[PDB]
Amino acid sequence: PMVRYCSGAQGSTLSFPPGVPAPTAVSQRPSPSGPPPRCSVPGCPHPRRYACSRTGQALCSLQCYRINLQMR
Amino acid sequence: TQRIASHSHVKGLGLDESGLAKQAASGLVGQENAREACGVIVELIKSKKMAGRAVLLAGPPGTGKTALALAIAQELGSKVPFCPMVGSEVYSTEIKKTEVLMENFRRAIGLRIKETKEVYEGEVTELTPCETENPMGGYGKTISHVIIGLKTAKGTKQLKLDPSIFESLQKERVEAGDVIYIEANSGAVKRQGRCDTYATEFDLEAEEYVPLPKGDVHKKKEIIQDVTLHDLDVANARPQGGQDILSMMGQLMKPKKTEITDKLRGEINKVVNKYIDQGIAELVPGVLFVDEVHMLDIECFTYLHRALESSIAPIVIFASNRGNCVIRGTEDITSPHGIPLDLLDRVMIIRTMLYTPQEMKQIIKIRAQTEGINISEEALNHLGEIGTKTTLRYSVQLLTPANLLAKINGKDSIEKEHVEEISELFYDAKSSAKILADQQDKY
Amino acid sequence: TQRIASHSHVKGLGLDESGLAKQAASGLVGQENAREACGVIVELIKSKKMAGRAVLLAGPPGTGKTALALAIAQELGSKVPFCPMVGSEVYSTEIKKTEVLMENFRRAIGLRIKETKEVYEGEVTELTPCETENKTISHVIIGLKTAKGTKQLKLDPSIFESLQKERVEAGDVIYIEANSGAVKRQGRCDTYATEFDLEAEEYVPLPKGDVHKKKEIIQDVTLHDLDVANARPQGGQDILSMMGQLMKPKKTEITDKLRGEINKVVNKYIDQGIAELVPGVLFVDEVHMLDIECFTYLHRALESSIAPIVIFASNRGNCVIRGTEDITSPHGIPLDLLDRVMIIRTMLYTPQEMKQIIKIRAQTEGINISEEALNHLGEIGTKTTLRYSVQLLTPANLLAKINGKDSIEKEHVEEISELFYDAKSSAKILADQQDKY
Amino acid sequence: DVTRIERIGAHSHIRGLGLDDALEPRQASQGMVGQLAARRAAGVVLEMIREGKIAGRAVLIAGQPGTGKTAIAMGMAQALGPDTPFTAIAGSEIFSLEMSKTEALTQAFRRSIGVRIKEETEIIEGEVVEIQIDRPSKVGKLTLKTTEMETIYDLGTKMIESLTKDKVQAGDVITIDKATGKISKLGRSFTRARDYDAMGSQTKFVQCPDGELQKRKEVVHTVSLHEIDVINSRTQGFLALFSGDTGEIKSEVREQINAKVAEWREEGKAEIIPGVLFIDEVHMLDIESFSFLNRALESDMAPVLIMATNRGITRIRGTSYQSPHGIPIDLLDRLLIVSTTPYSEKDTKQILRIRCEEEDVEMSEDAYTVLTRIGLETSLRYAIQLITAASLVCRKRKGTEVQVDDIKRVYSLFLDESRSTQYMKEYQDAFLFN
Amino acid sequence: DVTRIERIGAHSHIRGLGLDDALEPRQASQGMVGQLAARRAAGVVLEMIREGKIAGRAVLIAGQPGTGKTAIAMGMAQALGPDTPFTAIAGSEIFSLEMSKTEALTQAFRRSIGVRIKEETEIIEGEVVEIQIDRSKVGKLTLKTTEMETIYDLGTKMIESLTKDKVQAGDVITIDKATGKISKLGRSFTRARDGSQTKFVQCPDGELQKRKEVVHTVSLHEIDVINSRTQGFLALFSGDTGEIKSEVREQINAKVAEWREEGKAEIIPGVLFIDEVHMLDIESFSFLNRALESDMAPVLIMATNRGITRIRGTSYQSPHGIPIDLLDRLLIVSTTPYSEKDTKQILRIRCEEEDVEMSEDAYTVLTRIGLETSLRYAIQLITAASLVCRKRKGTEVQVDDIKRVYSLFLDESRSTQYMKEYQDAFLFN
Amino acid sequence: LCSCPLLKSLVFSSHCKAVSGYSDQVVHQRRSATSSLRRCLLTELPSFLCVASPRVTAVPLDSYCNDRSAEYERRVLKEGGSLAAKQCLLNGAPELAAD
Ligand SMILES: Nc1ncnc2c1ncn2[C@@H]1O[C@H](COP(=O)(O)OP(=O)(O)O)[C@@H](O)[C@H]1O
Ligand SMILES: Nc1ncnc2c1ncn2[C@@H]1O[C@H](COP(=O)(O)OP(=O)(O)O)[C@@H](O)[C@H]1O
Ligand SMILES: Nc1ncnc2c1ncn2[C@@H]1O[C@H](COP(=O)(O)OP(=O)(O)O)[C@@H](O)[C@H]1O
Ligand SMILES: Nc1ncnc2c1ncn2[C@@H]1O[C@H](COP(=O)(O)OP(=O)(O)O)[C@@H](O)[C@H]1O
Ligand SMILES: [Zn+2]
Repeated sequence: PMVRYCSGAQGSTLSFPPGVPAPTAVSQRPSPSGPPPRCSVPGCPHPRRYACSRTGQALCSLQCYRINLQMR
Repeated sequence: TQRIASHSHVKGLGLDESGLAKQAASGLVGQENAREACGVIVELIKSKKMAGRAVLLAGPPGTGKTALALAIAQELGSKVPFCPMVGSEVYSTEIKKTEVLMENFRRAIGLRIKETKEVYEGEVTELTPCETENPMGGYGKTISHVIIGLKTAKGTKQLKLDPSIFESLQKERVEAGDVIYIEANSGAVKRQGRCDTYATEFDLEAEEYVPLPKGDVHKKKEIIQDVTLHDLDVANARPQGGQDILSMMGQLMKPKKTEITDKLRGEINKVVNKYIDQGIAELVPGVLFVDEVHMLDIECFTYLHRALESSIAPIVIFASNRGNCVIRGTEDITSPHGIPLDLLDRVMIIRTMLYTPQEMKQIIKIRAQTEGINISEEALNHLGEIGTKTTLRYSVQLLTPANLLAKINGKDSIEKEHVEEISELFYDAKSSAKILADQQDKY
Repeated sequence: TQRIASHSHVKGLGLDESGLAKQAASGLVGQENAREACGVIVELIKSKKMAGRAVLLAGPPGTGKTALALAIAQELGSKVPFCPMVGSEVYSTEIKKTEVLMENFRRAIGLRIKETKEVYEGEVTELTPCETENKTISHVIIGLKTAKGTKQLKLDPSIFESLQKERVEAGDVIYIEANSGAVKRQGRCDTYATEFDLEAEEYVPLPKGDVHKKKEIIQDVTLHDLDVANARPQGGQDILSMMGQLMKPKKTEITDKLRGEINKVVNKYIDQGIAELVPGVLFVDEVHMLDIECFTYLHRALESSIAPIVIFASNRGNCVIRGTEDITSPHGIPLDLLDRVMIIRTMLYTPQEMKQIIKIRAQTEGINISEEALNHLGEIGTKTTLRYSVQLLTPANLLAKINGKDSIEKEHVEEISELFYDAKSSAKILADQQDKY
Repeated sequence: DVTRIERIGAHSHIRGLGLDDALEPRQASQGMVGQLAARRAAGVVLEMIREGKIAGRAVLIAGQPGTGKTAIAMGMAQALGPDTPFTAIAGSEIFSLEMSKTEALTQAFRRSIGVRIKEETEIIEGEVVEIQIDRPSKVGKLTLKTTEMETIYDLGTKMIESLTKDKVQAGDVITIDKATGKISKLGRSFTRARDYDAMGSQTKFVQCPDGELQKRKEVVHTVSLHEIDVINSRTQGFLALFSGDTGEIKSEVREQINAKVAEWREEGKAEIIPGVLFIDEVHMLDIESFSFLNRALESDMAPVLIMATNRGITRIRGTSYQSPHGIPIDLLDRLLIVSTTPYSEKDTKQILRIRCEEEDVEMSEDAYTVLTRIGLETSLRYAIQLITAASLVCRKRKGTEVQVDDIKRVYSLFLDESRSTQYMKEYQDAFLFN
Repeated sequence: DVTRIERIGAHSHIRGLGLDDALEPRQASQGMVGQLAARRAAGVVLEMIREGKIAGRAVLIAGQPGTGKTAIAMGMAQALGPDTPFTAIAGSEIFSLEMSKTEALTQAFRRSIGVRIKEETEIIEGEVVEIQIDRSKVGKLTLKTTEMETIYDLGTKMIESLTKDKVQAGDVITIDKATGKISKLGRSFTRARDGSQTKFVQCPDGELQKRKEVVHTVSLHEIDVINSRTQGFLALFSGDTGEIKSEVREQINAKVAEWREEGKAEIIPGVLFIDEVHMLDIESFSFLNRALESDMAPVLIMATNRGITRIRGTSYQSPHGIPIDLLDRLLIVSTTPYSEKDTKQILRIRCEEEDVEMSEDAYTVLTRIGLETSLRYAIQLITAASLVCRKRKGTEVQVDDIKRVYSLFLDESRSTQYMKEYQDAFLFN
Repeated sequence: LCSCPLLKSLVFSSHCKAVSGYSDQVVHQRRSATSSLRRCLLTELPSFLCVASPRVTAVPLDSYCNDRSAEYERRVLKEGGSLAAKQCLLNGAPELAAD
């Protein structure tokens, strides 16, 4: 029930008993999303600064926010 | 650009190959004896054969001994350290004068140590707990090594590390894509922060995004760091590590200059001797400068004897603009130049003399060309008459308002009417002093 | 062996039972009136019924005033506390000049205290904290195993904080006291040393005797040590006492309310009879260096009822008072304090009495000196000073060891006196070369 | 080409007092020349210090400026030996705004006395074979290898905490102390470290030890009474020694330290050795420190001290009356005075000849006439500086032998104090505060 | 037989100040002899302070050295009476590097003035026969006194306080119903049978639970330290407190004024006393004027032995060592020297106080010593004379023994005479 | 200083333990029982030192009040003070206490 760290001259070894849980889990970075988010009014589009609940759409600035709110 | 300094026009001594001093060199004219004497002094500094040598510079005010002393450092270069200190800084409330002078002696001398560094940095592509197969009845599972991936713009590299470091990787927060600092020699693992690539997924996140390091995964570079014996004495004086509660609270307390015992000085001398014997560290001597030496206390004058008799004392230069004066700290004691005869016998005195009117005109021309001001012939003659009448310094100060007023009037060059109006508005020190005598009853 | 001291050969005043002063006794000769005058002083200090008394010693430099002070210090014994002080010691940057003189009285007066302590010590077999709802520890359960027997006891969360402070683990021997509340750790028992071939902790054997033992401890402490203990909370079981224990111990002034409270609790201890108070003796050398302000406070200080006896030493005559810049007073002491102090007259030693001092010191240094060299050293001593002939003893012995002679000779004394210069001859030589100085 | 922390200096060339076994002074030895009287007296005080049976003594040295009063103190300082403690302090150094002057004097007296303590400890030194640790208290084993014998030991809780705190892995040569508990890693093995993990850490390598694994060593040390008093006064103040923040230590702690050190001497575990306290230009010291020094010197632990006085018949600082050597008659009569005879013409040539062997500068026979005359008219220190700068200009002319023209060049470059005063009289009216 | 902290001093031989209802001092009363006018004026000042209807008044005492005006001052302090504020300081004590001179003098004026506040609290006291605790935890104890017997139930906090300090059967203790601190006063004689055996206290009498009115006097400086520092007891007892801001002191003054306006508490003026004021700085000399011109100020008395002398800090020679600004601010009471007839009376009462038996020839010769020399020297002669008499084994002091002591100790004038002969050998004559 | 092991060894001074530079070099004598003097910068010798101790120790004073709330503030002040400050002083940080 006690984990055994055995370090020899040929190499290092860290052994765990079957009773203890496995401390290790394989972790790899997921594939990144290719397209960036864009603004609502599509003469603007830039990475989205904030999301709008009333219009339900993301906007960068209040300028385009007026056009989006007017269109909705 | 750089603000023009009064001494900024002095680039060095301008010595010849045979040792003689050229008449006009590095913006310095006249004073051949002083420039040659300092020319031997810099040979003593470069030779490093002697220590504790004290030079004295005496003469009337405005003779340029400060320009020569500052020219010494410019002629020597940036390799050897130079520490100008006025005598006014010797008096201090918290730190005693002897500790000030000692810390200056440690400030002059300095060291340079070359060191190589190996660092692994980059974005983490994958982290795997590599499992070798060695089933045993005593303990079921075995893990041989942990593989850590690293990605950089120049290339990607994987590393095989012992599982013991995975205990720290699990002890502190480590996420996919975290840029981390890992040194091979130290073996410690630090977390720099999240990569800038993942900052686009969230509109708001608490973690700051550091960019991915540009370069090879394994970076081994040799850098030479210069650290003075004074810096070593401060680092040895107070602990830098804040792991202790007393180090944290003491770090919260206000720092004050503390008197350093001679034992620490001796230990520094011993370890420095060891590193010099190893040849890894390079030791260079410093050049200590002192201005207004007549302002020192008699206790400092007597302390400079035991300070200079030591073999660790760097070369010290003195500047005294005063003649025979009463020694500070004693009412009835008078000594030439303002220094006691005991230290005055040990120091090497160098005499300086006032410039002739021609040298005044030449220095005025040098300062004019330095500040970028044009002077007409006749106005330069009248200005030389003004400087000869009062002082060179005042004639140097008269250059700026005539240039500004000349630009305002539209003339790109200074004229005799400009220096005449300036000389009429402004008053020289002696003229003002004479005017104060008539109205002194009203003052 | 013990290093030879200048006053080491003085064993006391050398007085008979009748109070008279013998010619040569206790390594002291001459000064019969001074020693006989101190014979009543030691009876006053030993009588203890009087306080606020100051005895000034007036005499030329080198007449043994300090030898009389230390002679009284050796005459009163080791039980009587004796505090030497120099006039230059009262100046301090941390505290005021008055606080030093006020603390020298508490440091002078000693106190003997008997303390009955109950001790619980032995091996710790088991230690567990109790858990109570607020996860707080209400009580502690710790068993104690000894060769005599095993007894389980309960401890407080503060004592548990001292144990966890000492990193106490099961299987170690600890020392626990009740009234003080402090906790000590002796170490790990020797029985467990065999399980590990290599261990950092040192092993001590298992103690013997009963776990709980009440014992009496007689300790001698000074009212100044008590005054500092009550002044600052250096010791204790508090975490703030540990932080202050880490802080620098700078000197601070003590309030008169704390001093009066000390007088109250010590008076209660005297009423209980458990504590025994003994008076001290305060000695002041180079009193002419003390400031007129220090004398001004000495007016009230000597007039105090609790002030221990103070002896002063003045080696100088009429001189300007420190700080007055104008008025000059006899013996550097103003007339106000000089009227209160009791003056003792000291006389210069005679040419016949000097040779006996030279012989006694020569025997104290372990040197064999012939009668001829003794008469010569006495002659030159009377020509200049006694201190000179006292200082010429050792180097002549060194020349005797170099030349192999078993005793000092007139050529050795002549060579040493030829090498060294007297103050008079040197001062005369400074006149001719004074222009070069 | 390598330059140490030490460089050539005025009093640094002296290797000792140059004395015979008879203590009679030799004319030229150990870098010192002339002044047979003060050399013999310095021999007396050196033999006295080496005897060390007497304590509480003061020796004073007086004479004209330039007679070598400091050269004698440095001569006995270098001739005393490394194992004997020596301390050189100045009157302006004991003056401090943090602590009192008398407290600084106590730090000087207690600082001069050295204490030598010997320690015998059994340590284990070998190359690690393997390291095993079991964590559930953690229990592990350590296997070591030496050429003579291979050993296996068991590790405890504190031992595993110490090794894991020191980051010790298999393949490193380490040193473990059984009684102390300290572990110090010397390095790694070449063959055991030849095959390493892909981390590739390159630091140091140490060959495998030979002989017995556990050996007994003796390490001797010396501790100052001031050091012990600061450590025990500050309550774990080990940092306050190098920091210098401690001050105004209570006298009771000092008394208890003196009694405990006396008990240590009675036990024989620790030994007490005398030390020297050198004071230069003591005439400027305040009279209060003199009155405290006269009575403070009477202590049994007070070491013998040596003071130097440049001038004579001068008033003491803080007093309006003059006294010989700026010292009160109590102290001046309390210590012995040793006068130094001014040097003659014959000795000056030899003093200037010492610089030939010390500085490795070849000097012509014709240079000693003019240089010796400059030594007669001016100060011998200015003569030595004339030798140094004369050698600099000689190197500038690339000559092996010194020429008189170079000495005339240096003499034209640098002026004497009297000459600077002469020009300062002509230009003195233009100078400030004439 | 045991030696108390106090021992016989110069001022300790007298207790109180003898006076009359008509303020006519007796020739010898309360140990003091002579100085009828001085004791009358000091009695007028004492009755003024006992009245306490005014504030901010100063009175000075003047006299030759050896007139004992300090002894009449300490005797006045003894006759002042308990439970009244009094402070004794010296002119040289106010100088300190830790605290400024103005903050020290003002600190003395704060310590002099005090406030009396009365409260009422319920406190239980008595012998505890039995205690029972069952583990929340519920327990009951029995409180028995000679008059009545009671039983009480405890809560959680009371059970914690009981388990903190273990109390056996039949132990006399004091339980506070406010804070909850249990303190054991002692153990009963009968119940303590069958340990340390430190003390034994009889069973208390009266009502078990009573409401007691506590009269507590606090000092303005004490309250100011408590409010300024986090812990005023550690600040005051530690001495680290200094340079306290004046705004907090002014706020405390306004709050005390509000307390007096409420009438729940009263303020009691204190008696400040200053010794050796002949040498003092003009900063304190000038600050005393405004400090007395303040609204609430204690009544002070200062002693100056010296006459006209130059004050410290200036080259001006002030009368009585004090500037005219402070001299005109207070009234001066001069003391006359002691008569020959009173000298022997002082010697006799010092023989009664010090328990010394001498003869009439001893009082006569010692009276001659009082005529030629100051009385203090004779008072110092008798003390050393008793011991020489003890060495002579005689039951009475003899003139020959007085001659032996007189040969052992010399007067300052005699030491000056010998110091004139040896003065050339002395340093810095 | 942490990035370079040599610059770290250049500063021996640490507030935790004592340091002494007494032994500059090591001299070893090889035999059946070997004796070799120590070297470099590492020396402590804590055993002989610290024997001296103060004679008396006093407990800090406490205030006694007539209400319950001041007993609450007194028990909190005396026992734990602030919890995170107590653990922060003992382990140096609260996250160092949980750590
Ligand atoms: N020979 C020179 N050539 C050019 N400028 C000079 C010369 N000597 C002095 N100066 C100028 O005079 C200014 C003041 O010099 P100052 O420091 O007063 O000289 P000193 O220290 O000799 O009195 C300096 O800023 C410098 O530029
Ligand atoms: N009566 C005496 N008998 C023996 N030794 C004496 C006597 N008087 C003085 N000495 C010695 O002379 C030395 C110097 O005395 P010192 O302390 O200078 O006297 P003072 O204190 O009066 O100046 C002392 O060490 C003391 O041992
Ligand atoms: N005995 C000696 N042997 C060799 N050189 C000496 C001797 N005495 C003095 N000197 C030289 O004289 C120079 C000046 O000596 P200095 O320090 O002025 O003597 P003092 O300290 O007596 O005034 C020193 O640089 C030193 O080299
Ligand atoms: N009324 C008195 N009755 C008896 N003795 C007195 C009286 N007043 C003063 N003394 C004596 O005077 C001595 C103290 O005098 P002190 O107060 O020092 O005089 P001064 O104030 O003039 O200096 C005491 O020892 C005391 O015996
Ligand atoms: Zn937009």
